Amino acid sequence: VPVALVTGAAKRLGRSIAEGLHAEGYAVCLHYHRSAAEANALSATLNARRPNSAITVQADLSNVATAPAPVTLFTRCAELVAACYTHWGRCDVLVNNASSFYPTPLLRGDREAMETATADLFGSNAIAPYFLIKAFAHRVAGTPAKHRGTNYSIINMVDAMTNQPLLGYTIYTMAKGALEGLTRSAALELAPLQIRVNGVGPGLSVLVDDMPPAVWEGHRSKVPLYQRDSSAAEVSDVVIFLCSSKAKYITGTCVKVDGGYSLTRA
Amino acid sequence: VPVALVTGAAKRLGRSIAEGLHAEGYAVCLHYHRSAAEANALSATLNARRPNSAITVQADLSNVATAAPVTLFTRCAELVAACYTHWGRCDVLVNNASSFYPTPLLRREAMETATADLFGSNAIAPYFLIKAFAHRVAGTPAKHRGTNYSIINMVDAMTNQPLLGYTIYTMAKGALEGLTRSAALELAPLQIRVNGVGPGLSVLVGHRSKVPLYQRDSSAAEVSDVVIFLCSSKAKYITGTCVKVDGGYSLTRA
Amino acid sequence: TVPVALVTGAAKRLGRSIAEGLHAEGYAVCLHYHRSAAEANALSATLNARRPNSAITVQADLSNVATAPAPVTLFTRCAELVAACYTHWGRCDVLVNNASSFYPTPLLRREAMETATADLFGSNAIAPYFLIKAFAHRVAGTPAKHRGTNYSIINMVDAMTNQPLLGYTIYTMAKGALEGLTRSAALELAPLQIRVNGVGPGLSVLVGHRSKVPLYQRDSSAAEVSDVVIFLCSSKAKYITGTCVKVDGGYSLTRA
Amino acid sequence: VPVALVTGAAKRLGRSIAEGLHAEGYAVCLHYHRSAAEANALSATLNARRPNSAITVQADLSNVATAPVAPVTLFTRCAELVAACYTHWGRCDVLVNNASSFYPTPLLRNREAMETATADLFGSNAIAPYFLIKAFAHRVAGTPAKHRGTNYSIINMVDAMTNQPLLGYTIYTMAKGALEGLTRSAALELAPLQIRVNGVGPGLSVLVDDMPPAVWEGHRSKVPLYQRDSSAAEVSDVVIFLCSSKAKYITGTCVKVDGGYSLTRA
Ligand SMILES: NC(=O)C1=CN([C@@H]2O[C@H](COP(=O)(O)OP(=O)(O)OC[C@H]3O[C@@H](n4cnc5c(N)ncnc54)[C@H](OP(=O)(O)O)[C@@H]3O)[C@@H](O)[C@H]2O)C=CC1
Ligand SMILES: NC(=O)C1=CN([C@@H]2O[C@H](COP(=O)(O)OP(=O)(O)OC[C@H]3O[C@@H](n4cnc5c(N)ncnc54)[C@H](OP(=O)(O)O)[C@@H]3O)[C@@H](O)[C@H]2O)C=CC1
Ligand SMILES: NC(=O)C1=CN([C@@H]2O[C@H](COP(=O)(O)OP(=O)(O)OC[C@H]3O[C@@H](n4cnc5c(N)ncnc54)[C@H](OP(=O)(O)O)[C@@H]3O)[C@@H](O)[C@H]2O)C=CC1
Ligand SMILES: NC(=O)C1=CN([C@@H]2O[C@H](COP(=O)(O)OP(=O)(O)OC[C@H]3O[C@@H](n4cnc5c(N)ncnc54)[C@H](OP(=O)(O)O)[C@@H]3O)[C@@H](O)[C@H]2O)C=CC1
Ligand SMILES: COc1cc(Cc2cnc(N)nc2N)cc(OC)c1OC
Ligand SMILES: COc1cc(Cc2cnc(N)nc2N)cc(OC)c1OC
Repeated sequence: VPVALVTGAAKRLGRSIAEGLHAEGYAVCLHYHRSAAEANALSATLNARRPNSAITVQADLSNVATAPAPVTLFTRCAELVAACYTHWGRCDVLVNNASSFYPTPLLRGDREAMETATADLFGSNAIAPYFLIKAFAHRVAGTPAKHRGTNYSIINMVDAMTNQPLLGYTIYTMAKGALEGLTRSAALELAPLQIRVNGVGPGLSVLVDDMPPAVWEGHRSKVPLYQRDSSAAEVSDVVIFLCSSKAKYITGTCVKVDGGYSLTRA
Repeated sequence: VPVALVTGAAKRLGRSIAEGLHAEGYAVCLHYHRSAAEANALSATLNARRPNSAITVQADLSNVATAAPVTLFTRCAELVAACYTHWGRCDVLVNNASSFYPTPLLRREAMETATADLFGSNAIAPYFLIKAFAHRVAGTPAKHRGTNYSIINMVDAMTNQPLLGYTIYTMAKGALEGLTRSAALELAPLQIRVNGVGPGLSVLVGHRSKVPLYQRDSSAAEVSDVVIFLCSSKAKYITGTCVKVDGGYSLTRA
Repeated sequence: TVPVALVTGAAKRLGRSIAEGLHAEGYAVCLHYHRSAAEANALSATLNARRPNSAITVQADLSNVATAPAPVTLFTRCAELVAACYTHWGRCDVLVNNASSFYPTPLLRREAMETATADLFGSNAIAPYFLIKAFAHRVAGTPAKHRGTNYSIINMVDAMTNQPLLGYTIYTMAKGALEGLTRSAALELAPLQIRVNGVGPGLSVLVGHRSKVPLYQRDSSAAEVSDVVIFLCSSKAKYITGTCVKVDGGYSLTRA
Repeated sequence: VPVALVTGAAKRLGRSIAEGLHAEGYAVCLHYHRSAAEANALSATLNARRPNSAITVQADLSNVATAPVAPVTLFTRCAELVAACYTHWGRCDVLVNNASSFYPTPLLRNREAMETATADLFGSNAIAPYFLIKAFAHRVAGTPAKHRGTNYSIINMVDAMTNQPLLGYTIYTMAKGALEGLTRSAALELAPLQIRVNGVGPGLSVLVDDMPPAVWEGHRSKVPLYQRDSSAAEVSDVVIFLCSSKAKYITGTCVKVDGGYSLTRA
């Protein structure tokens, strides 16, 4: 029974990914930060379909120390991987999906929305993924060859549109650039242990409708294929395929799931 | 029952792709140039597992006239037509056929045939085939159209790090990548997806020890399986992108 | 010592600004043209007036077709272009593949399909290939002691081809081939110290669309592009090779 | 008389860049961290060539708070660097993010180390550049249009080889990917103020030889053009050109100065 750890698994794409892996027979460690209710509701459904196929772990992946001596981001990340080994004795798949997304304009007490944004955006999107990968790799390396899984796979959720940045989202964009970098570096270094590291880059998926309907139809109509944002499955299915043994030769690459959005120009 | 046209389907990757699509329920038009025996043997196997699930069509995809003189465009249209004539539809196109040999820049008509052969098979033919494919979908009344039109271009994961002496081939692959993006954008309104699959080193005829993952060339399946997935309805949101199937080779340096 | 530059499609717009730019650096210039005979000759006169014997003009169709005398092939025509530089000045230091046909070839909605393909693919890709091969043979054939010290080939590419212009498939394909040529030629010709780079304009000297460019909200001047070509040719850029420089004012960073 | 701020200007490429800009008529603020002697020696030479054409500011660009005389954050330290240009000369026209730590952070084959490394590598190569750009931009924005310079230019020192990562240098590679991201995001957002943001990516320049001669030669004989590492001028001259008014249409692009190294494969 293979195990998958999905960060930010409570809802939207993270939920669809977790559900997708679960349908392939995976036991799933659903990580969450604030969405406790939703995470627990998802665990219940999965555990109902298949007894002992889901657990829930809470963690702030922001680059800050947590409350008692203080706990570092690294420790918190190691604990996430450990929870998989403690409960099921293994961890075969890692999906770095958790991600903060809000503006940090280069143009205009207060240093709160200053230092906290950097650590939140950079930690969730890049530093935490880094530590999680190290921890994941360490556990594989420590396992005697005779007891290793046969299909280790790490998926990093990136962004198909960062080459054409969203105005005002500099740190987020910077953070995603770092994640792409991690994908290539990790793929190369972990190749001898047969651990594949790839990336999935959504364009517009399950677009949040907290705006005037027309403005919302304005965004989705810019996508050349279907003139709409994608469903969560349209993205999660790709993540699932990259984790399958049929994709065992793919590593170090980023797959755009954007319906041709990146091919547009103003 | 959906139809797939695979150029250069007789052996190696082309064969594995055809076999892969066939296992998903597709009727397959196996294209070939010189490999007549191999192509016919493959059709027999597929037709034996499922009656009327395979045919074979011969064509030179080089940018020249043949058999008054028949142009490359006509030959390409005939390939697509053969699918409509036999089965009444064509849902998938896989531009896999490709010549691959050196054209050194440093030491007559031997290059004249090389240019048209390498550029035709790898880029010009694919262009005409897509055009023919798109014309046929457009001409079909909306109510009768298939629900999963997909075109796959076989590109190269290593062309950003060129193989010494293979300029025309490398140029041709660059054109094919360009075709993938342009076609994806123009055919989007008809729900025709256009993507690319880029192998690194697959089923070699030394250097394979330098592939970071497994330290070997890939099997044909390790590549064909990706082409199959991109054709599945699960991948319906993917278009205009190239997927590397190279085991991390493109991440290396000298 | 006066170095020589061959600039294809040098009669007007960017090609002319490139030729003028190289000429102001002391280069003797071979202005190639196809149909623009009058402009090419007027440009030669100006350059030859400023500096005697610093310009010549040569005519050639760079389309992938055979012309009548055994028909003259595109390769031969390209070799002749490079030869004209050696015949007149005894050297060829810089090659700028600038000539380019640009019109739609829609996928949706006969003689023109065959002539469009060879015209767009030849001018934008096959001619540049043959020209580079011819340029390289001549350098290779020249005894080491006699070789120039700054061999540079510039390919005019396109900053926006990753975000294709709707309906321009063959042109877009041709530019992709040219980028491929830039990398392949840079690698193979490195032992001979011949550098091969690319310059990719976005919107330059156009004949509401330009208001979409992030920088200045306008199309560029010819100089704003040619000056980059000139710098990449300078000895100060002797370590750059196999790279494409976008000169687009951030246009490629936009999205619909 | 235009002003240029060059971080990590004390030696090698940073020096060559400062010297390059100085020869074009620029007044130069030379930043340094631990190379005080070399920085002061460089200031002396430049000031001897042209009185009052050079100053020096010390700063740790690592993502950590320092000890004042309430700690001082990285952001404040960055604002102070830009401020020093305005205080001394009343202007700042060019910013060159050159300062950079570069050492291994392995994923495998293995505390205080895995803490300070992250902030040092990520701060110097990405977080500091972000804050510096932000500070530079408010400064231009706060200047009345009539008093603005006519050629604002920011150059970020990136890496031509990060798409083919150096084994074991994950954080560094991740940091460079963030920097590329910053170059595109800033270019787009600062375009209305006519501030250009570009990248220059060296391959092998002035290679360190703390290794056997053969190993050093090996690395050098892999560069296709000349079979050698570049001189500092071969790189700095490109930075200087991108800053010239002749390059006023270039923005958001990265220029490789690698002699074809990125075109190679194993
Ligand atoms: N959807 C889209 O249009 C696009 C998505 N992507 C990428 O795809 C992935 C998934 O997309 P989507 O579903 O929209 O993502 P969401 O924006 O919904 O965020 C996913 C989860 O990340 C968690 N999270 C946020 N910050 C932190 C943090 N500080 N520490 C720990 N967890 C945190 C949250 O969990 P919780 O609720 O428990 O707090 C949140 O539900 C993301 O990585 C995103 O970057 C990229 C481009 C476009
Ligand atoms: N295998 C690899 O390591 C790599 C492969 N690729 C790409 O993957 C694809 C498949 O790879 P692979 O199986 O090795 O390909 P092959 O080299 O075996 O060629 C495929 C087929 O193309 C057909 N073909 C060649 N020239 C022509 C022509 N002038 N007109 C019509 N058909 C022609 C041949 O068919 P016939 O026998 O009937 O004449 C041949 O069997 C190719 O497109 C290739 O470019 C890219 C990088 C690496
Ligand atoms: N300007 C722009 O906005 C952009 C330009 N570019 C590229 O920059 C380069 C220069 O741009 P621009 O000045 O606008 O180019 P032009 O469109 O003005 O064309 C340049 C010249 O190419 C020559 N030419 C065209 N077809 C042929 C052919 N069949 N055989 C021989 N010569 C031919 C013509 O010469 P003649 O008059 O003598 O017949 C023409 O004057 C081109 O390569 C273009 O692709 C790329 C993106 C944008
Ligand atoms: N040289 C090469 O082969 C390559 C260089 N590059 C990039 O080019 C740029 C310049 O190259 P190079 O001259 O080799 O750079 P160096 O390795 O010599 O470093 C440049 C300077 O950065 C400063 N620095 C390092 N860490 C910090 C920090 N924590 N806070 C403040 N300053 C710091 C140091 O200044 P001080 O001495 O005062 O402490 C150092 O002298 C760099 O950004 C590098 O990443 C990229 C690829 C290859
Ligand atoms: C194209 O414009 C927008 C696109 C998106 C999509 C998006 C992009 N990235 C991430 N991480 N999440 C998203 N929802 C989100 C937006 O903001 C809600 C946009 O408007 C500024
Ligand atoms: C290819 O291997 C190496 C390459 C480099 C180049 C290099 C790469 N990045 C930076 N910032 N500086 C450099 N000198 C530097 C090295 O030294 C640590 C290498 O290891 C021997």
